[PDB]
Amino acid sequence: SMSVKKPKRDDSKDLALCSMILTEMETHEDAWPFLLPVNLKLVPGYKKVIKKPMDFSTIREKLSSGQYPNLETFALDVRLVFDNCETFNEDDSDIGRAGHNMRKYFEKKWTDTFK
Repeated sequence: SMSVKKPKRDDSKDLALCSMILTEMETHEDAWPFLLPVNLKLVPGYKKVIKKPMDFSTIREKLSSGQYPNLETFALDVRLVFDNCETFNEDDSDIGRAGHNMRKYFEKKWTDTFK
């Protein structure tokens, strides 16, 4: 509350650390469904169904331009990528499995770097 603060967690490396994580996601062999925005002209149903599209290259551009106010808003957008994937793709598909695998890969890196 006013004039009552918890001890200051050092957040000075968060930017760099989220950038490293994103690099590691980008270079994963199962990243290919997530690297670029889904083409809304060429994928029937996507524009209507997925209200907030998100992909790795869009997170990179947001990150590099100071559009994440803190590391939680960064995690929210990564999770959005996987939640979108789950909404549109059957679990038993290459893309569906890719999203599961990447969500796991991310959640571990996230816990290991910050928790």
